Amino acid sequence: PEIGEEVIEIKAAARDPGSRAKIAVKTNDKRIDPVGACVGMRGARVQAVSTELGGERIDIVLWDDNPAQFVINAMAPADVASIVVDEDKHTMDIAVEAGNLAQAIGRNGQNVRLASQLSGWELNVMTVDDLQAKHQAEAHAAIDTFTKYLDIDEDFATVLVEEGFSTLEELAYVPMKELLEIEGLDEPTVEALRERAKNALATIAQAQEESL
Amino acid sequence: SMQDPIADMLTRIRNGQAANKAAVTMPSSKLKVAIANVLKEEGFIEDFKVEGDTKPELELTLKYFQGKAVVESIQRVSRPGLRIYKRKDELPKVMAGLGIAVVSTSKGVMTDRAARQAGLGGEIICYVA
Amino acid sequence: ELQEKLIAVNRVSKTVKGGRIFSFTALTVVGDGNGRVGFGYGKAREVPAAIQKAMEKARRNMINVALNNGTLQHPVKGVHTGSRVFMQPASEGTGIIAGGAMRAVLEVAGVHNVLAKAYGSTNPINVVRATIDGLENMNSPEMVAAKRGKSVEEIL
Amino acid sequence: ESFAQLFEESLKEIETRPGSIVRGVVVAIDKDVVLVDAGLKSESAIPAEQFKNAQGELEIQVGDEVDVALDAVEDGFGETLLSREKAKRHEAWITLEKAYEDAETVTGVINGKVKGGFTVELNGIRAFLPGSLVDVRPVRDTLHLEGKELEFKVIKLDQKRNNVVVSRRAVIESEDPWVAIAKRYPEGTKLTGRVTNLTDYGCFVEIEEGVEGLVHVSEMDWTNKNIHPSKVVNVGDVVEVMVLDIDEERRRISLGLKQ
Amino acid sequence: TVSMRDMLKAGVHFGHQTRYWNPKMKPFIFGARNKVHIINLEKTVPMFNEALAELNKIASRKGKILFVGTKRAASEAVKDAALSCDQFFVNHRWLGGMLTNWKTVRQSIKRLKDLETQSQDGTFDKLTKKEALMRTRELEKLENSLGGIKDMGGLPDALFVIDADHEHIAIKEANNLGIPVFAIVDTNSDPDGVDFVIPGNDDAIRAVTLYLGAVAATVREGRSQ
RNA sequence: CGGCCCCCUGGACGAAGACUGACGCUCAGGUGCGAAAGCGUGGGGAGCAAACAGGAUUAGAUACCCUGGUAGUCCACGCCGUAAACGAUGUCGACUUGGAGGUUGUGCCCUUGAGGCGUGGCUUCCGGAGCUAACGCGUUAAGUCGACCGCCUGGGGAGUAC
RNA sequence: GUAAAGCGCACGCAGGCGGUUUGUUAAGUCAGAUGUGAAAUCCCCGGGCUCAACCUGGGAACUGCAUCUGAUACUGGCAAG
Repeated sequence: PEIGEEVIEIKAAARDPGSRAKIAVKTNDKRIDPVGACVGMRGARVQAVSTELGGERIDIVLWDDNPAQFVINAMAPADVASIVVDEDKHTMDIAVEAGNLAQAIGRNGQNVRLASQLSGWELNVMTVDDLQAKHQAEAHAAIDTFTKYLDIDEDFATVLVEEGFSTLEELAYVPMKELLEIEGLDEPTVEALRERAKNALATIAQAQEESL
Repeated sequence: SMQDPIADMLTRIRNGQAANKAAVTMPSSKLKVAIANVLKEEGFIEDFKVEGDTKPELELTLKYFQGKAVVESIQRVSRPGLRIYKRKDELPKVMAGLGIAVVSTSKGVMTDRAARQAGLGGEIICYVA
Repeated sequence: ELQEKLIAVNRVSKTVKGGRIFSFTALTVVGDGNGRVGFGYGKAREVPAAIQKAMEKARRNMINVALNNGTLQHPVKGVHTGSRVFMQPASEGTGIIAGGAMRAVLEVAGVHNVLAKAYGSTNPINVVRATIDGLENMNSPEMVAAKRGKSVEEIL
Repeated sequence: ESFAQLFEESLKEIETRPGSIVRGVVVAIDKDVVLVDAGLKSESAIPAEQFKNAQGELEIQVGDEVDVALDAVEDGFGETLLSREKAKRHEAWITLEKAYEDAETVTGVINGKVKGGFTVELNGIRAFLPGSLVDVRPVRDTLHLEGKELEFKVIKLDQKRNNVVVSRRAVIESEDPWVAIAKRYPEGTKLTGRVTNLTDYGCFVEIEEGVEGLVHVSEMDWTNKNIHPSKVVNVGDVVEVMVLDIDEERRRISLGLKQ
Repeated sequence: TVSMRDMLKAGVHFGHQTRYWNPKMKPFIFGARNKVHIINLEKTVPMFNEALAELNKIASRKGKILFVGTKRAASEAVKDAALSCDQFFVNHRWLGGMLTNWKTVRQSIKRLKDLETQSQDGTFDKLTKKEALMRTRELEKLENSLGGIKDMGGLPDALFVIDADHEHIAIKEANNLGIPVFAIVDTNSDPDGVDFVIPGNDDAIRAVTLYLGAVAATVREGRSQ
């Protein structure tokens, strides 16, 4: 009855009736324990819904705060470790291990859809190694793109891109004072090299003018 | 009359922590100074500052972590009424090692761990936790 | 998953024009076998209802405790009103050496190994409160490191 | 920054304590409470009876400005002492203006001597006078058309006690309270005094230079005991009272109001 | 967002007398002018801005805001503010245990709703006169008490308050439940229970209105977001 | 400890300076002061009043009430050494949010007015944190500490017996 | 404070405690060593009676005392402030 008297904050109910029914719930920090009340004495109330409309794998997740904690909670009941993000379509890239992926993924067409509506958007279950594989497939590319940005000599470019985080793709909007710590920074020229990258972006826009 | 300066120090500190006082001042003494230095090293306080020539004033700056105070507990152990001296084997462990015990030794005033490392005991000034 | 122990139940009276109205107080405690613990003190004309209330209240107002593996992180004292309590971390295998209400709270807390004496009053309600207080105030190594601006290895 | 400190001292510089700076803009009217805001901590619960002029209807709508009075702060919530008292300072300034040219010229119409001296009224307020001042000579305005219009020519003022007597006719013609407390004494000198606080046995009308009067409960009316002073007269109002009795020793001048 | 000059104009900087203050407010006080405390606007402004930002964030995630003022001077204004951003409010006496004892009050809400329905949608008239008068009286009572919070459903996700000392019951309830509190706190008040304190003149009407209007604007913004 | 005066006399506080230079705190034994009643010797004796007497009341009234009334109360010099001799709270020192007063200094300020802003001493009430079995205490602690002393160990028997 | 428990109040010898700085000493204190602290008993690792009790080898311990050599933060003494 706690939920009925506004004591168990229940937002969405991304569940698949007839199979698994995992749903997270929040609560005003006041020694309430939302999942606990939903479960009861040894799943007292949990058993009720279990054999309610039919044998369903109902699950409750202790909602933490915001959408970041909703991601992991949507991967339950399993073992999430990390996840990636983006803009409008962030696409929660589930990051778990093969051993724990067996239960995490559960069924190809079951936990991949039930946990997909959990956050309301969609999730992309991956592997710990997969993350790193794709992670590097990003460092080389702000570089892995035929270097169409600033450009000067290549021997200096290798030593600059060694220390350079996230290549130079639009990196002028970041801290323009930590590359001056690099061994070799006289007059504002590297602060100018980044400007060249900005000009390269304008050049890319000029290439768009060449194509539009 | 004032009989135990160190203890007065410790009480002042305790009261400042209780009352959320930023800094606590009191007349300076060498032993007091050293104790303050030890505390700072052991991080229970931010910084201490003695100031003055004729009658210098020690001023400690108290530390507050997530609202509550840092010095959870601070007791004298040795006191004028009843002195405590400890041999290196017998030296204590405050809060099972999480806290410290200031101990004065022949080689200066140091925390109990430091004394143990050195290989010598002495007079147990105060426990801090 | 939560385990719940009714520590005590006691009959209490209220005198009225007719005579004595009796009622029952139930002191319970609940815990998940980990840091988290909570006690409840219910009252009703009949016993089962009162214990039900005690369970309800305990389930709310829960409190976390930083447990080093099965035991405590350091000796800790806790008091409440008369019941003054000492409890001390202990080696694996020793079990819960504690008396009465105190024992109960320790078990639900998921501490397995303690040496523990209740000085002063042993009024179950007060002593369990005192236990809870001693458990709450107890801080961990990581916590003290954070408090003090150091690493864990510096503190050892 | 010191922006704020400079502003604090600026705002000190651009307000004063008494009711002097006409600053409070009337920001809500309802009957029977007017309210202002003179740059004080709170808004004043103003009576309507401080702000109706001489015939019984209101005169200032929203946005209008009169200063109030100060030096008393927060009886529990609120801010002021009333603004007509402020008007008393303007009346005092007008009366003082006489000194410059030795003649203050207004209208003064004094029909009858309350306490020996005809009562003279300036536009809203009516003040009480000593005997000689109503008339320059023995002319005696009782034979003049009732409530006649001449002026006020000052004969006598008490200079700490607001008793001012003025000469209506004859345009051509042109410690401290308790030692000599025999001026309003003899048996029955009536006075115009503002009441201060009604203590459920009294009213405490006291106006005449740092004294205290009590018209307590017995007279007040022509009913004795069921009266409850708060119902029957006012709070803060200038009334008919006279002495009836003086102690100069135990400083209890026991005025009356049944007269 | 809200400027300092405007606040000064309103009369925020003014605070209670020097015998009625709270020493926990000593930080937030600047000086004492004519034996009246002055609130330090320099320290007030940034925190007010913060509080506004938090309120906006709450709104963005579809948070429920409750506006509490029972001073009976600014009851009208708090209701107006609540309506502008279509949020909920308690402009008359806060019922003891409105939030803590929601489940009971929820029945109260339901009864009020039923009565409203009877009044309006039924169009049934033909009721015994005395009985009809009694039902009307009940309606008025329940409207006064629970009018703003009738559409609320559950428990708010944040609590804006005009006076801490006056509404301490509501504050205490919010703390027990853990709801975030956004309080205007004059010098006499206690801000310990408050999460996002706001040092300002709870008493003065214009200041109260200003506080309300900025809060409403930021709620509307968060909704738009 | 209470009418005024005078004579002899102890302490307290403030204001500035100047000096001494730890000379301090506490204190078992010890010494002194110590209400009222009481004792001794000598004075005094209005009023009041243990005791006592009578009149009432009452079942009784060795009381309460009434009418009287002696020790004593008063003075001098001795003794007694106890009281709910209570803040039922040992002394000394340090530190910790506030408000409203009282009293007694004192510095500055146009005392432009009985005022304005401080700064000391003693003191009454309320109340925060903290403490407390609770009641409550709460910068005059019953809070946080140090120094020294005194005292407690179930109720009665008994603060009695020897 | 009200549960038992602050002398009725003071002064004050003995006693207990003692602001701050420098120097010195090294009594207290701490460190190391030597001598001793009987054996048995206790405890640790072993061995022997079929096991156990019991017997038994070696260690540890016997928290102390005495000395010698250091350390000098604190307490003390002495000297100057």
